[PDB]
Amino acid sequence: GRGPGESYPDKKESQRFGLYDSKDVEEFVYDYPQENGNHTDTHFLNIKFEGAGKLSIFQKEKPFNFKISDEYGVDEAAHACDVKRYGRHYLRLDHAIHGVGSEACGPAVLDQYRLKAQDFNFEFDLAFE
Amino acid sequence: SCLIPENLRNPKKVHENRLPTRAYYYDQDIFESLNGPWAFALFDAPLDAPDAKNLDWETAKKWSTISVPSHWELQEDWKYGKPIYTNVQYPIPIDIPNPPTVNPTGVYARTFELDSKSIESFEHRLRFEGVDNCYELYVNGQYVGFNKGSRNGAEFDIQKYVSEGENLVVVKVFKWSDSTYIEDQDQWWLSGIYRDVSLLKLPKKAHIEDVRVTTTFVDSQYQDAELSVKVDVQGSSYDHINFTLYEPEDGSKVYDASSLLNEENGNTTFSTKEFISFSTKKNEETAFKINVKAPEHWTAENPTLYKYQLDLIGSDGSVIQSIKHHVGFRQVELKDGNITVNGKDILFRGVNRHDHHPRFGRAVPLDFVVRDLILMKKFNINAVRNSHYPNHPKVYDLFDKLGFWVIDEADLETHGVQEPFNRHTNLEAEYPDTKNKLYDVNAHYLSDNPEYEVAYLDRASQLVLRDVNHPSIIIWSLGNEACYGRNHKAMYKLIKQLDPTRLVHYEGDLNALSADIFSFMYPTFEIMERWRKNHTDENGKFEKPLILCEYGHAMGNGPGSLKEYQELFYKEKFYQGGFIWEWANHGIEFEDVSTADGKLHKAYAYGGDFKEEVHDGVFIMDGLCNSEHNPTPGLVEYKKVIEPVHIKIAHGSVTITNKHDFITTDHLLFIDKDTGKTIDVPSLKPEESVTIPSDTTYVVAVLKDDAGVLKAGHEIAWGQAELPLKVPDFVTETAEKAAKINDGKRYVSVESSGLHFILDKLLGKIESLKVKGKEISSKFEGSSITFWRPPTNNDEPRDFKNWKKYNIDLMKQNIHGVSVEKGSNGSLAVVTVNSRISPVVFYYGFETVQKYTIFANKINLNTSMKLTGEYQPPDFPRVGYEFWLGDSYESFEWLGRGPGESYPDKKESQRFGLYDSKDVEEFVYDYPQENGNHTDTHFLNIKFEGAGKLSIFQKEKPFNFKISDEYGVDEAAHACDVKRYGRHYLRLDHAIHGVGSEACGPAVLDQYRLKAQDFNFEFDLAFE
Ligand SMILES: OC[C@H]1O[C@@H](O)[C@H](O)[C@@H](O)[C@H]1O
Ligand SMILES: [Mg+2]
Ligand SMILES: [Mn+2]
Ligand SMILES: [Mn+2]
Ligand code: NA
Ligand code: NA
Ligand code: NA
Ligand code: NA
Ligand code: NA
Repeated sequence: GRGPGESYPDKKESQRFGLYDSKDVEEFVYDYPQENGNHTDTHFLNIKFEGAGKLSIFQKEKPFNFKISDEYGVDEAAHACDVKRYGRHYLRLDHAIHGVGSEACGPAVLDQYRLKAQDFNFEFDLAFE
Repeated sequence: SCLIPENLRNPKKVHENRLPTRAYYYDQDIFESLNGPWAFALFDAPLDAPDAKNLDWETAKKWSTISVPSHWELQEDWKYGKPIYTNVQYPIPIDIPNPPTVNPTGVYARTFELDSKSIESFEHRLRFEGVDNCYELYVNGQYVGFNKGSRNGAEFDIQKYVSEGENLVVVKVFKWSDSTYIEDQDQWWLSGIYRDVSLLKLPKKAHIEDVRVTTTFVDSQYQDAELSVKVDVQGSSYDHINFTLYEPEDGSKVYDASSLLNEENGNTTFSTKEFISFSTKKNEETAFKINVKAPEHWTAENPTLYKYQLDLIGSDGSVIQSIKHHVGFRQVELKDGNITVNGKDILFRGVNRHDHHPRFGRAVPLDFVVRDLILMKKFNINAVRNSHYPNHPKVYDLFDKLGFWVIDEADLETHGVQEPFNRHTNLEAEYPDTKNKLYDVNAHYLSDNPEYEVAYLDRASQLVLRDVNHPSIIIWSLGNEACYGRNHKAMYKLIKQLDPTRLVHYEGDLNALSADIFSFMYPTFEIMERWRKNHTDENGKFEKPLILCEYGHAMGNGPGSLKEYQELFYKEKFYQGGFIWEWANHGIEFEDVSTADGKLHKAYAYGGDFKEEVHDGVFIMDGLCNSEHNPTPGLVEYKKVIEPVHIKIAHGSVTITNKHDFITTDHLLFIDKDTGKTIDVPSLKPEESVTIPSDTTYVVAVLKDDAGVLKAGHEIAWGQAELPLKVPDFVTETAEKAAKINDGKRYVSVESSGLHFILDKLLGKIESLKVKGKEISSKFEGSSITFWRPPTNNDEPRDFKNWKKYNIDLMKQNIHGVSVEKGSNGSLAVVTVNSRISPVVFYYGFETVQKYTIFANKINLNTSMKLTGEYQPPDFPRVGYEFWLGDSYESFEWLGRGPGESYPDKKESQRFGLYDSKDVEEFVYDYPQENGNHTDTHFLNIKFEGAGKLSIFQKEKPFNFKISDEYGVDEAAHACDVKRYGRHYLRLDHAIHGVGSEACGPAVLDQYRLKAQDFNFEFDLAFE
C-alpha cells in the first residue's frame, strides 16, 4: 500500500505504493496527541506472530485503511507523555476514514474526502498461514 | 502437606489393589481392547478434579474426547500443553518425596458393555500397559485401586464392581508424584495413558494365572537339556494340564512386519509337527521337568524356536484355556569371568533403544518397533538395551523371533539429584573409573533411602516377572544413573531369587558388589585398559567381564573412532563389546518459522523449541538414526566396524575370517567384484580363517537366500585392496602459444586462446578464471584459504570454543607482493602471491606463497604455508580453498570414498570407487552442522553444461572436498533454517579435523586431529 508513513484520503499522495515493513519505519509522534498512524489504500496487510507465521488481511474489490498501535487516551492527552499504552497491540481495520482538511483555520474537508453518512458493504478475508 | 494428596507423596504407596505381576501372554480370546476415544478433561491440580465416586457417565459424556493410547502433550494444536525436555535436571523443585502442588491432572472416562452370561462365565480384569506418571482407577463410581511405575503394566480385579449392561471406567492420571524422582531419564517428559488398555475375560472357575519356562543344559557339552514348565492355576475346577512341544523352525525363518504382528489364534491350528507331549495327572503338581534330546540352540545369530501349546483341561476332558508360545533352548552363565551363552563367550554388537516416535512419542505403534528392529538387523546389530525401562510387552516376542541379545532394564533413574551438586561444585567432567564418588555423596536422598526400598523392589519385581520367559533377554538391569545404595543391593537379591537363570547389570555399581558384570559408559582406551589390568590376576584370570553399556555417542556428525573401540573388543577376552548411545534422535515433528525464509516449515523439535523453563537443548538428538528413524552416516559406519566377517586383501590373497559367535559362513555368497564371479569359500566356523590366492581388488560377502528379515543379496561384509594414488593421464598443453599479460595497477590479467585469468592483487582473489567455456572464481570473504566449518555437535563443547577463541573464522589474507612473469617450460605465465594469512587481533598466522603456473588447458597451484607467531591455536577445523562454480555447473563425479560423506575418523564404511553426484541421496542432518565432505579423494571431475569437465587432483596425496550451495549452517537450528546461494561452490581442502565423540565421550584421537603446523600442497586444475 502507501508508505512508509501515515496516509489519509486528502493527504496521501506523498506516500508512494510499495511493500513496507513496520520495522523500517520511525512512527511519527505528534506534539499534540491526535488521530495518527492510519494507512490508506492498503492492498493487503501481513501481521507476523512469533514462531507462528503470518495473518494476511485483505478487502474485496477495494483497498482498505488500517492502524496498528498500543495507544489509548489520546483524546484527553495534552502532550506526548500523557498518552496511555495497553499491554498488547490492537488492529484498527477500517473500510473507510474521514479526510483531514484544514478547518482549524481554513476550508473544511472537501466533499469528495468526507466520509458521508450512507450504507456500508464490505468483505474481509482473514487468511492464516 | 494436605493440599497435596497422601498417595502422591508416599514412596511406599507403590500401588493399591494391583494384582501380582505375572508372565505376559497376549490371547485374542481373553484380551478385549478398550483403546479408542475416551472422555477427557485436564485440571490444574488434583483438588480441581471431580470426586470420581460421584461422576456419572451423563456428566463425563459431555467432555471433549482424547484417543487412548496417546500422550496429552502430543495432541492436535497442543491442546493440553507441550512436551518438556530435560536430561539431568528435574523439571520440578527437589523436596523429596513431595511433588509440586500444581500438578496437571487428567481424568479419563469411557463405558463398556457387559452381558448377563459374561459375569457368570468370566473373572473380569482391567490391564493397563503403561500410564505416566500414576493413576487411581474407578469402576461404576467405586474406587478400585491405585498404581505407580510408568513403563510397567498393571492388572486390577473388576469382578466385584461390574454390572450387567453399561459399565463406567474412570481413570484419574497425575503428572507428578514421589515417583517422579525415580523416573528422570534423559528424554521427553510426557503424560497420560500412552499404552494399551484392555478388558480381560478369564474363565471363572479355573484359569491359568502364571507360567514359567526354563531351559537348562544337563551337561558340560551343551547337548541334552532339561525343559522345566511350572504352571500356577487359579481355582479348583480343573483336572490336569497338557503340554505339546513342536518340531523347531530354524532361526533362518523368513519374517515380515505382517507375520511378526499377526495376532490370530483360537480356531487357527497352532502347529502339527509334534515333538513331545506330556500330561499331568488329577490332583498332582501342575508343573513338570522333561529331558530333551539334543535340541536346536537358540541364539541371536540363529533364533531357532520350538513352539508349544499348554492346555488346561477340565474333568469332562474339554479345554478350559490354552497358551500358545515358544521355547528358546539357550543358557546364560558367568563362566570363567565371561558372559556366556550355551558355553560361548559372546560379543555385543549393540545399541540403546528408547521408545520414540516423532509424532506419538513413547506411544509407539508396534508396526514402528518392527521397523526399528528390521533396520537394526540390516545394519549388523545383534543386541539391544532397553534404555532405560521396559518396552510394550508385545515387543519381546520380536526380540525372540528376530534374534537380539537383550538387556531388559528397570524403570529407575535418579540422575537429577546430582544437578545442584554439579553446579555448586562447578563440576566439569565425569570419568567412568572415578565418577561414582560424586554419586556416593547424594545417594542418601533416594537409592540409599529406606523409604524408597519398596518402590525400588517393585521396579525390580515388575521388570522380571512380566518378561521372564523371553529367551532373548539374557541380562536384567537395575536401572540407570541412580547412584549406588542399599536399595540396589535389595533389588539384586530379589532378582536372583525370582530369576536365578540370568545375570544382573548395574553401571552405577562400579565395583559390581551387587552386579554380575562390569559396565562402563564412554570410557577412554586408557581407562578401559587400566580396569582390565586391575581385574586380571597374575594367572590371566578375571572374575567378571567388562561391557560398554553406552559408548560412541552418536550425536550429529559422528561418532568418530568406532574402529579403535572395535580393535580393543576383538583383542581382549575381558571386553565383550558394547551398546551405542543411541538408536535414534528423539525429535518431535512441529512447525518452525524459517530463519532463511520467514515461512512455516515441518521440522524436528528438541529442547527450547517447546519454550520450556529449563531444557537441555539438542542433547535429545543423539541417535544413529534421525528423528524419523532413518539411517545417518553414523549407522552406515557402525555396520561396517561391527561386520561379523573380516575380508582382507593383500599380496595376491584374500584372507577371510569368520567373526560370528555361533553361525558359519555357509549362508553367505562371496563375490569377486572385479569379475562378478563367485569365490568358492570353504565353510568357516567362528574364529576360523582361510587365505585364498586371487588377483581381486574388491570382495563382497552377501546373503545367498532370504533369511530372517533380510533379503537374498543383502551385504553383510566386504573388503578392498588398498588403492594407490594414480596420477591421471591428463595431457597438459605445453605448445608455444602467445599470451597477453597485463600487470595492472590492481588487477593482473592473463589472456590466451580459450583462457582468461584475472587476479585481484589487493586481495589475492581470483576475480575470474574461464578456460574452454568453464568458469570458476574465488569464493572470498577475508581470505583465499579458509579454515572454518560449521561446528558439529561434538565440536561444540571444546574444539569450537578454542577455534572461536583464536578467531579462526576471521582469518584474513594480507597481500605483501605479487610477482608476474612470462612462462618458461611450456607455461603461459607464472603469477606468485606473497602474503600473511592471519586472523584479526592475533599474532599467529602463515607466511604464505601461492604460485599459479598457467597453461592453455591447466592451472597448477602450489601452496606453501608457514606457521609463525606467538599464541597459536592447537588445531584447525580444516584448511583449503573455496571457489564459486560458474552458471554452467551441473554435476560432479569423483574417484575416492563414497557414496556418502567421509571424515578422517569416520570413513571406512565408504569404500573406494568412482561415484556420481546424481546417484547419491545427500543426507540432511536434523541439526545443521558440518556435512558432505569426501575424504581420501583421488580426483574430482566437475561437469559443466555443454563445456566438458574440470578435473582436479592433488599431488602425492589424496584430498578432501565438498560441493554445495548452502550457508548459514552455524546459526541454523533446523534443516529449514539453512540458507542457499544462487550458485554452487567447491570447498577444496588439503586437510580436515576429525569428528570424534566429544559431545559425550573422548575427544578426536590424536592421529585424526588437524594439528597446527606448516602446510604444503599442490593442486592441478585441469580443463577438458
Ligand atoms: O546423551 C547423554 C546420555 O548420557 C548417559 O550418561 C546416560 O546414561 C544417557 O541416558 C544419556 O543421558
Ligand atoms: Mg542421565
Ligand atoms: Mn501533559
Ligand atoms: Mn528453526
Ligand atoms: Na489530545
Ligand atoms: Na529427564
Ligand atoms: Na572380546
Ligand atoms: Na541424550
Ligand atoms: Na547449527
